[PDB]
Amino acid sequence: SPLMDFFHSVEGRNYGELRSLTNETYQISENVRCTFLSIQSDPFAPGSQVRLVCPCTFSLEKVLQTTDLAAANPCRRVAAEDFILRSFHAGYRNGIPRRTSGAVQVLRPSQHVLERSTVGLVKEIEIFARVKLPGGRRIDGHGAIDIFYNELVPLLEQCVVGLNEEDLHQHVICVHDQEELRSNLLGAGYVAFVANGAILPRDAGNSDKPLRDNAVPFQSPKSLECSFTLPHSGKTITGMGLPPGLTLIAGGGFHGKSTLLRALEVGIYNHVPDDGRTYVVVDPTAVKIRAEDRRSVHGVDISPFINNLPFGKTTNFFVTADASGSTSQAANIMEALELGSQLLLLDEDTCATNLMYRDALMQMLVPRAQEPITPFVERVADLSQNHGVSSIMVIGGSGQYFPQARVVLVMNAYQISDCTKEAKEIASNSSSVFIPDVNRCFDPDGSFTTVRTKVSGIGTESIRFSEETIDLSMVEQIVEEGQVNAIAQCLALLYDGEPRIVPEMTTKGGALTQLPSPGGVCFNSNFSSMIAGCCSHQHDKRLELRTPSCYLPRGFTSATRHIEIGAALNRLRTLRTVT
Amino acid sequence: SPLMDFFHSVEGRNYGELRSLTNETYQISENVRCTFLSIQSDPFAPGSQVRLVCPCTFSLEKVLQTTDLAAANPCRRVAAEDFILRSFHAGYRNGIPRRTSGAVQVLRPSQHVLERSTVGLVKEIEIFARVKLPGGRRIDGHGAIDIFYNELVPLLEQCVVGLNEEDLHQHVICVHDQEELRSNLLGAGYVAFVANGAILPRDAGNSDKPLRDNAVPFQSPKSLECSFTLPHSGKTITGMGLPPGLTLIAGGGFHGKSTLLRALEVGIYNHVPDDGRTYVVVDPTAVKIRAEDRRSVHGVDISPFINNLPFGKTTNFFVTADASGSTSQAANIMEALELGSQLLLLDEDTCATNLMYRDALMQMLVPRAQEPITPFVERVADLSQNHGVSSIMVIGGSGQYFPQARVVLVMNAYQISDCTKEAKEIASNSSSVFIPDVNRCFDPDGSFTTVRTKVSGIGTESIRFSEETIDLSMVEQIVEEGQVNAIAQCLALLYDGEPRIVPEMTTKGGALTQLPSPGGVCFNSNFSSMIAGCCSHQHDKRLELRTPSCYLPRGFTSATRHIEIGAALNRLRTLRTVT
Ligand SMILES: Nc1ncnc2c1ncn2[C@@H]1O[C@H](COP(=O)(O)OP(=O)(O)O)[C@@H](O)[C@H]1O
Ligand SMILES: Nc1ncnc2c1ncn2[C@@H]1O[C@H](COP(=O)(O)OP(=O)(O)O)[C@@H](O)[C@H]1O
Ligand SMILES: [Hg+2]
Ligand SMILES: [Hg+2]
Ligand SMILES: [Hg+2]
Ligand SMILES: [Hg+2]
Ligand SMILES: [Hg+2]
Ligand SMILES: [Hg+2]
Ligand SMILES: [Hg+2]
Ligand SMILES: [Hg+2]
Ligand SMILES: [Hg+2]
Ligand SMILES: [Hg+2]
Ligand SMILES: [Hg+2]
Ligand SMILES: [Hg+2]
Ligand SMILES: [Hg+2]
Ligand SMILES: [Hg+2]
Ligand SMILES: [Hg+2]
Ligand SMILES: [Hg+2]
Ligand SMILES: [Mg+2]
Ligand SMILES: [Mg+2]
Repeated sequence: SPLMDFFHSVEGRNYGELRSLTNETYQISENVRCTFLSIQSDPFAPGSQVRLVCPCTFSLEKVLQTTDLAAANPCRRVAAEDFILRSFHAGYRNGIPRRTSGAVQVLRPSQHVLERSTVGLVKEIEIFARVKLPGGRRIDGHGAIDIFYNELVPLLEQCVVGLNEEDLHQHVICVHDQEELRSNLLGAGYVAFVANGAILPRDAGNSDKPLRDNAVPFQSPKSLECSFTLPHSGKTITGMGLPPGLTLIAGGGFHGKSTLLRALEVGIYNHVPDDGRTYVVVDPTAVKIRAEDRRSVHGVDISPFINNLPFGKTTNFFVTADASGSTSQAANIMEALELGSQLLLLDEDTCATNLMYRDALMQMLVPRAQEPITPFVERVADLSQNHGVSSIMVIGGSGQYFPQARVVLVMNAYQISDCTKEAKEIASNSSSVFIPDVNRCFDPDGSFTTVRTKVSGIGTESIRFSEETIDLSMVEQIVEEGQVNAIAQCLALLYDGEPRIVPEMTTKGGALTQLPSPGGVCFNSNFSSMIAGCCSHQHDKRLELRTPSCYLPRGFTSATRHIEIGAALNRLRTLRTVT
Repeated sequence: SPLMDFFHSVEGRNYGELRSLTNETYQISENVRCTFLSIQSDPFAPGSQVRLVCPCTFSLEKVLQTTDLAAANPCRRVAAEDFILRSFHAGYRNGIPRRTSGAVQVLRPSQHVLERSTVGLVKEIEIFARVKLPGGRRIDGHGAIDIFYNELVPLLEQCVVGLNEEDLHQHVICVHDQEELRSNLLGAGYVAFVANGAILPRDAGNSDKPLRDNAVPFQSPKSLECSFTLPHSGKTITGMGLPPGLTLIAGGGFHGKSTLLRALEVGIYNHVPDDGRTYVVVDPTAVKIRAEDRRSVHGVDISPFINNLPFGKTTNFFVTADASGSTSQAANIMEALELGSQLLLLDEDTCATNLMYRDALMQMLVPRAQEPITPFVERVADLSQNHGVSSIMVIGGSGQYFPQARVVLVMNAYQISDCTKEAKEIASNSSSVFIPDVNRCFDPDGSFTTVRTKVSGIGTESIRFSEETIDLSMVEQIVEEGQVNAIAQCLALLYDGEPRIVPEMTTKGGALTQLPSPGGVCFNSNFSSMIAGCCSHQHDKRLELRTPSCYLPRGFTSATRHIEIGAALNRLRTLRTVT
């Protein structure tokens, strides 16, 4: 009642009158209370931060297993929080609100189940939102009363207090078994697993939802079939297990190779049970590797792939403002290695192919003396045998990886086939360099000298760091705005505590054995250890970092790997590195 | 005086009081008058549209050649307007304004000289801007008086009335000789020309300015050297002329191949005289061709490259919501052909390489029966001999195009070399399908049925069409926001006059012999003829189209080819096509 009474008594008064709200709590329903955290300056501006809280109506026993929240599996807690968020949003599609304003901004999840600051299960369910308070320049009492009483209150009462305890419990189970399966891949002796009956294709070019119509379910070649009995559902699933080493994915155009590789890329994530890619997992450290022309690089050793540059330019400590296709990809590989990646994913179409192979005709035209590039084909075995680093590759034009392949697959009309033997036969009927101990200090002094601040995430595509744009359009395993919001935050903290935080983070990271994953479960350099500290700390700090440089509201952050954090900083154009 | 007096007498009064401005003209200086066109609703909103006018202080005789503006060469008029705009902006860097607010928004040009609605030479110089009128919710009289009196007035008086008549005249000459050279390429028997002494490289990965330091000037191989005496400067320049047919650009990594191809891509444009790429020209219809995964296609015949798709899917009238690498590239090629392109530019790194070639080992694994893709290598000669369509290609991995090549170039440390003979030798020491008469009606009925409007350009990267995002991030010859603003406008007009405009445009386009180029100088289907009408009309209408669906201010539009207009519509996901 009170809040409505309030919005009544201010119905016409001046907008600044709203400031009285700040920090206050209002029962707008029996089950729904509403704290204001912040109040907007004008109606035009970014809305007031709000926190809404309602209670567990489901049983911590059935759903979380443990009696009290602290003792619960963080993976189930995260999956639950991901369910509640989805329910909330679905509530709009089912027209639950008596009135729909569009003044509410709550983070929208992806197909993936991530830890986010948006929905919290506390010791009691809290949701963080921005509400654009209605108001010509005086308060709209009734505009606002609708938002809270006839949009939010019912929404929460219904799709949240009123959530389906059974639906939730099955959501948590599916998410948990996915995590089980991925975190058992290594032990079981695999590098990837594609579950039979999976629906790999998406519904459109700009969709991440499964194909509705005529999707051809994935079926494992009989020779690669694996089984895993999931602990929580108790169900036993079969699929294709890929062993350590080099896997080739071959086949004609439009036969699904890239569609399969994509599912693999995002196999470091758990999905919504009906995503179609559930139980399609890969090594948690898997990195999509691609050419990235024109990107900048600082202090990366790519001499395993590139030597003898024009004018004797160092590849041992490579530094450009304008990468080519081959040196950007080699830089990506070497940065992936430093950040901990044990599995490389490649797709011929986005590869700098001159990096990949060179036929004999070409070597005649352009002899190795004229050619800085050492092909990947001559290094892939080095990486795998000496360093435990596997590769999966979609290939078209060339078959000269057949010899190195441990698995060669052929795709015909979306069907997978094991053609390893035939591959090897064709190979006969025809015709360490890496060092785990990388040398790199991030140089905060050099990197930050031009900073005039503001650090903000821009969609999924970039970070605005002062007068600098960090381009993430080709860091392709970034999946949610919240992740970018996450990256933009250590950056701001990395900068705001400029002197003490870098040595702190770098020391922190050297110590660690386990890094937190995006689903919440918990080769070296100064740089990577720092990065490993960048977000060990951010995860302890529960994903949000209040610093003078950060202007992000509460509840718009999503977990990301340390690999992606390092990904962003590697691509900062002011970046300076040292020894 | 008056306007200041005005902004004084309203200094504290309510913001709505500003509406009195609208449509009024104010002499804020002897040489500078200022019409308001529009006034913002609130201070927060997008600013008031303003038009400022000052006079020719330079001589139409020396600069434009003709006595009166109407009779002047549109290319010189456009170049002049491009100079004045640049001068205006430079005025900020040289701190000309006594006060710099940041409330002024004028379109910023690129390195390229384009026709724009921003600066107009009329029969008298007019500039179109948005000014964010300062104002808590009441007018800022002094905030505003600064903007006009101490920022704009001096700016225009100084870098515009006070422009360097000699600098301008040399700008116009350079631009005109560039246009002369490109529009004489065909006649002279070439397809591209790279002027000796050109500075191809850019200064950074995210810059379009020439490299400052240690740039290695382009030098033509002696065997390809051409000369052209420019009519207006009277200067004679030399460089590399590329003949019709297939040119290969080969060479090691980091040797400048992509840097050269890029200069070629944008060689359909005129640049600022000190750009470094001036007199680096190609066929005006040149199109960069690349893979574009996941894009949508409707009604394109790609059967020259793709046949036998899974489940008997038509390639004769190809239609997906999710293109693969090979079918999107083939679709790009076929769309380019339909839109009139006589010159194809390709770069191995962004190619779907399985489209490009397949080695023998691969054909053993995956026989043609399993392979929908017919390689480009088997079609390039068809295109060139039968249809006059040339190709220039950066290639790395494979040398199987050597046989078809008419010119093979090798790049070593940024030096170009003619290795055609040696290429051919290696080729020996080893080992029509297109139909000009394309069948396609745009179907306005099918395409527009989901439109709930608003059409707006988003940077250089996309168009927002109702609840649809047209993705242009890989239409790579788009160079200015204004071009996107241009495309977004026929779309809105195409839609707003839904019934009568499509048959009108399509008829208009069938009639035409000459299409206007971005610098202002003036294979078939229903679709392309429509497109050729889309912007014959937009150019007559002087680039701006007032329709209920368009909310773009005056003076933020830039010319684009019809090819790019068609480029955008081909990529609309609701697009429906017919016969
Ligand atoms: N298993 C599948 N079932 C149904 N459709 C699929 C399947 N895999 C891919 N597709 C669809 O067919 C198209 C071709 O797939 P893609 O993997 O891109 O081919 P390529 O082998 O060239 O990578 C895609 O646009 C996708 O939407
Ligand atoms: N003529 C030149 N003079 C000086 N630097 C150049 C020149 N051409 C290219 N570069 C620089 O060297 C790098 C390699 O050029 P690029 O064309 O990308 O190599 P690639 O042959 O692999 O395409 C680019 O980042 C560019 O900035
Ligand atoms: Hg709640
Ligand atoms: Hg877990
Ligand atoms: Hg499941
Ligand atoms: Hg398995
Ligand atoms: Hg590859
Ligand atoms: Hg086989
Ligand atoms: Hg983290
Ligand atoms: Hg923050
Ligand atoms: Hg002027
Ligand atoms: Hg001209
Ligand atoms: Hg010039
Ligand atoms: Hg020439
Ligand atoms: Hg190519
Ligand atoms: Hg040569
Ligand atoms: Hg046009
Ligand atoms: Hg308009
Ligand atoms: Mg492929
Ligand atoms: Mg290249």
